Amino acid sequence: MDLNSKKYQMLKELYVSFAENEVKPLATELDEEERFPYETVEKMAKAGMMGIPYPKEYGGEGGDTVGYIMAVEELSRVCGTTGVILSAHTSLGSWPIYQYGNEEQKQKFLRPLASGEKLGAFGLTEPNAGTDASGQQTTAVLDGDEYILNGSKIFITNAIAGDIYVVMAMTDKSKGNKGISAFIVEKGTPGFSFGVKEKKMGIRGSATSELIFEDCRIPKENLLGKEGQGFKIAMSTLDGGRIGIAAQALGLAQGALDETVKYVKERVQFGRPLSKFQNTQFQLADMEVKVQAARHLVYQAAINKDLGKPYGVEAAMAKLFAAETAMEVTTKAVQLHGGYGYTRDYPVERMMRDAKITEIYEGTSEVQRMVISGKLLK
Amino acid sequence: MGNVLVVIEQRENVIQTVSLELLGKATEIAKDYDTKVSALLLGSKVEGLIDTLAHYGADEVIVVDDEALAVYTTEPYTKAAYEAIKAADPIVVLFGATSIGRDLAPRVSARIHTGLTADCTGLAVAEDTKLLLMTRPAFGGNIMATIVCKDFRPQMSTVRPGVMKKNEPDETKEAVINRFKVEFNDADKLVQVVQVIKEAKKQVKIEDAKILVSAGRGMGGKENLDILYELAEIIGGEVSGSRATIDAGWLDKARQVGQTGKTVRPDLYIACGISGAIQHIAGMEDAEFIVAINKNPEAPIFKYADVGIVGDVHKVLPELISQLSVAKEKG
Amino acid sequence: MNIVVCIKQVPDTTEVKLDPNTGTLIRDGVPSIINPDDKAGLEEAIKLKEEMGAHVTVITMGPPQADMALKEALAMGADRGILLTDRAFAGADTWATSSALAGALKNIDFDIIIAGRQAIDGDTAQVGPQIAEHLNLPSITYAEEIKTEGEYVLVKRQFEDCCHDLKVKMPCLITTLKDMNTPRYMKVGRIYDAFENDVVETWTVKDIEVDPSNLGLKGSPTSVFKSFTKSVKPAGTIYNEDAKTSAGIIIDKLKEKYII
Ligand SMILES: Cc1cc2nc3c(=O)[nH]c(=O)nc-3n(C[C@H](O)[C@H](O)[C@H](O)COP(=O)(O)OP(=O)(O)OC[C@H]3O[C@@H](n4cnc5c(N)ncnc54)[C@H](O)[C@@H]3O)c2cc1C
Ligand SMILES: Cc1cc2nc3c(=O)[nH]c(=O)nc-3n(C[C@H](O)[C@H](O)[C@H](O)COP(=O)(O)OP(=O)(O)OC[C@H]3O[C@@H](n4cnc5c(N)ncnc54)[C@H](O)[C@@H]3O)c2cc1C
Ligand SMILES: Cc1cc2nc3c(=O)[nH]c(=O)nc-3n(C[C@H](O)[C@H](O)[C@H](O)COP(=O)(O)OP(=O)(O)OC[C@H]3O[C@@H](n4cnc5c(N)ncnc54)[C@H](O)[C@@H]3O)c2cc1C
Ligand SMILES: CC(C)(COP(=O)(O)OP(=O)(O)OC[C@H]1O[C@@H](n2cnc3c(N)ncnc32)[C@H](O)[C@@H]1OP(=O)(O)O)[C@@H](O)C(=O)NCCC(=O)NCCSS
Ligand SMILES: [Ca+2]
Ligand SMILES: [Ca+2]
Repeated sequence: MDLNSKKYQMLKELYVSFAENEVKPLATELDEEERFPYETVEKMAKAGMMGIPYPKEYGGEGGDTVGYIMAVEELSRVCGTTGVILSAHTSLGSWPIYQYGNEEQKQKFLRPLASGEKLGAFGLTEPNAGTDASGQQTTAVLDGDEYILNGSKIFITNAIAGDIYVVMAMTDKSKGNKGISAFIVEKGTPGFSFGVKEKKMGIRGSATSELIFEDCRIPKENLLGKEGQGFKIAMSTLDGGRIGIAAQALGLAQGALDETVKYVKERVQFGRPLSKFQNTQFQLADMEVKVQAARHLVYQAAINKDLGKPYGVEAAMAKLFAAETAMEVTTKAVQLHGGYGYTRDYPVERMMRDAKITEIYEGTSEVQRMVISGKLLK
Repeated sequence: MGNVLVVIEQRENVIQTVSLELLGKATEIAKDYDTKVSALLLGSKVEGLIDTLAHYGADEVIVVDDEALAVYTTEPYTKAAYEAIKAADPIVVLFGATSIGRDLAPRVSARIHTGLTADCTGLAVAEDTKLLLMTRPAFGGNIMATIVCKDFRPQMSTVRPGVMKKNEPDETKEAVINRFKVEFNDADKLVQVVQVIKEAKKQVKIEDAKILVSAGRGMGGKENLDILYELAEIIGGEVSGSRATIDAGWLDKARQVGQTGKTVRPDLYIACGISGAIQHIAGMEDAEFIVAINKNPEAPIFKYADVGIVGDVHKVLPELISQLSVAKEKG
Repeated sequence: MNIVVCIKQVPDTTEVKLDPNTGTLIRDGVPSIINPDDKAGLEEAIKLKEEMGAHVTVITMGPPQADMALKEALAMGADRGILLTDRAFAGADTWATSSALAGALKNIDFDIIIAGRQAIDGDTAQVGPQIAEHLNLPSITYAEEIKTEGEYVLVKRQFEDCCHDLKVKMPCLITTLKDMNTPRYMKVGRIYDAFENDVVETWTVKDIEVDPSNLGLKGSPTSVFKSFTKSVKPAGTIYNEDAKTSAGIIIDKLKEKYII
């Protein structure tokens, strides 16, 4: 029910101390070395995270998505790449297996994930099939008591580091999106090979790369859901993840704001600190309102999912609005640091580069607009 | 009346200086009460430390020589002091607030069932009521409270080392030697000392450091920092520095202080040749005590220093070393 | 093997500053936390729970808010929590405090009792050994490592110059130090259930064994006569000579107490 309960307070207290002590002083080392944070994954796992909103019987912690989203928010507040490693793991990889996988499947794949012993990833986007998701070109065909997989997925978060991949492929092209099926694919199988980790603008710690399937043989027992269900499985999976990313934006926005408030008080120009000029205040005001506004939209989506009310539109309003809010606020943030903001000794610029992707992936802000307007026009 | 008793501390048969300071304050408290001053000496072969105590103001020297006191272990010391204090009946008992003092006193005052004030910094007996006003700093140091022990005797306190001032050693005065016998049996020797190992002072991070000697651009070279590390040794704190020095290759980033290094709030900060941009000042503005050396009296750092010295680094620093190295050579 | 840890919820007095433009100390914003020596002890106990199979119980004296301390401790790995609240304790000094806590321990099965060296708000570092005296147990302070072998505890005792390697037959009280270990984080889910189910025991005076004339101010030998706030730092002097200069430095240092 209520979100100012001491329970959640106590989670937030945990998250903040983990963030400041374990994540914050790695942030830019991962930006500059463009390196995956293996250490803060295993550290993260140990303190419970990596399975926050899954039943204990499957190796998760017994939490709710609100306490999970709280975690993504409080991580991206200090380091955006780390935020996505989690949100991608819990929302994109773990959840479809939790929701659509049977009992054998939830025991062999869902438990290693929820316990933090392994790392999860979701592969849907292809070079010729991005926002138009149904133009999948990777094929799955059933041969004996194995499936054979051929094709490529580009831009997949938590590629190389990840252990379990929830990939989508056409099993009947001649039915469109009623022809996609979803498969659980373990890193190590013959034929499953990786790309080169991409060079990107800001989320440089997150390992993003290509999945390559060359006559890749898979047990038929790895089909997640029914044949042809994959489209709907991926669609509903993204509804959840949009919440994670919206909170990622939120984290970023709130961290960038927290940093400027620190600075604008220390820095004196013209005899008085920067915080004493009407424009820096009014800008801070406009920023805090956008962040607060966004907070409400993010968690109302979460709340909806936990109560099992429908949540896909709610999640899209949170993705659109926090993504924009992240971008505006980080930008105003660097501005307010002045020259020093533009240097990489301070973190605000990295937050600004981090922010931009929150308008793009897990569905672009245009896709969100398509969603919101669609449930409005009938 | 009673007497004013100071519990002496010795480590491998040398008196700790805080003891002799405490005998200092002891002669004042005792003179304000019209009573004399007593010393509790505890150890194994502690003979001769006695004459020292006499010289530093002690009038009675209560002595407990036993090989159970050879090495400090809480209980033999507690039992001994209880017996000896209970026997003298002091108006006031002072321990030095050390790792021994702050371990031994609370246990003694409990067994007596009196009251104890810890880590004190000021003592004096009120004109009216003649109680010992014991003032100690609390609440992480942001508070100064004055506590009294209304009814129970002896009035007890652990006192901060370095705060009370000693007496002038008088080689003529001998004192009375009390030669107090104490038995020590099994229910007291319960803690057994397997090994006494002495290791070194354990380098610490600058964020945690107590004193910082901080290098600026002013020093002018990497080996020129040795003179700082030399001084850093004599005060115990570590060396930190401005981004200037780190950039120039003189120190690890781990020693950088300021908006993009480390924020440090130590008890002392010595700025050696730092101009003090806001990038640096907002790193250490909150230190308890800041001392700065610069050639430029228009340096902005002086705008923050509690003691702004204007001089050459390479001529102040060695003079500060010579003055202090004779300081702890003599005392 | 039974381990009882005495944690005290304190306001974090590192984060206290005095506002120069009001004079007093900054009132709010200071979070309440497990005093750190105490969190450290709690760490050493849960370490023992994981290695030897011990049973960690945790107790705190204070007002209802100190519940949060026990819940933090529980989610870190403790098994039991006791919050001890009573009007009776109002004004307690370290005698009337150690005796209160001692009287509870009369009713809590123990083999090791762990407390922190110093509570960062009263700053006396006196309750640990006074509790041990009341209960007539051997005590070890300034603890830098804790190991057990069978019926005995092995402890390293930290000193100014040396450090002792010690051995005691259980029972015993140990005061633990803020560094010495690095305290593990809570587990989610441990937080979720510590709040969703809530096994935390709240004891009143009825639940302890004490002479009530040993509780609270009326039971406290020492008492607070006057107490005043820290003086705001002064102006600061800027000086021009030489080698009289280092004397400039050292006589102001002697003033703030480092005469060595
Ligand atoms: C760092 C990173 C990590 C990623 N991780 C993953 C991952 O783990 N898993 C995964 O499945 N995918 C992942 N992706 C893919 C990402 O979700 C896609 O980039 C996103 O869906 C947009 O698709 P696209 O790049 O092909 O853009 P395109 O579809 O080429 O679209 C580009 C632009 O055209 C606009 N546009 C497209 N179609 C329309 C239309 N009909 N009407 C109006 N405007 C339109 C879009 O809104 C956008 O501005 C990742 C991408 C990046 C950059
Ligand atoms: C993005 C960014 C981040 C930064 N972050 C930090 C940071 O975290 N920390 C930091 O410290 N700086 C930082 N800076 C730099 C900061 O602004 C200054 O450059 C820094 O204060 C330079 O160090 P300094 O005072 O030692 O050197 P200078 O300012 O060059 O001052 C040297 C001083 O030494 C004096 N002097 C020289 N020789 C002698 C002598 N023999 N005897 C006495 N006095 C002498 C001179 O009068 C002068 O006052 C940052 C800058 C940027 C752009
Ligand atoms: C300004 C001020 C000055 C004071 N001066 C004195 C004085 O000189 N002498 C004196 O006897 N009293 C004094 N008191 C009273 C004293 O602070 C309280 O009695 C307090 O209960 C015990 O002191 P402490 O908080 O310093 O604890 P400490 O003795 O520092 O704590 C020792 C350990 O005991 C345990 N512990 C302590 N309190 C609790 C608790 N409430 N619940 C659970 N475990 C606990 C913890 O493990 C802690 O690490 C003073 C109080 C104030 C406000
Ligand atoms: C899904 C996809 C590929 C296109 O297919 P889709 O959006 O499902 O379109 P349809 O289902 O065919 O259209 C639905 C129709 O059913 C109609 N309908 C509903 N109920 C009806 C009823 N009882 N009787 C008659 N008609 C009805 C609707 O009116 C609607 O018609 P309109 O076009 O006039 O609105 C694309 O639109 C999309 O949204 N992709 C999102 C991908 C994403 O987020 N990718 C990021 C992954 S990266 S980590
Ligand atoms: Ca490296
Ligand atoms: Ca005894």
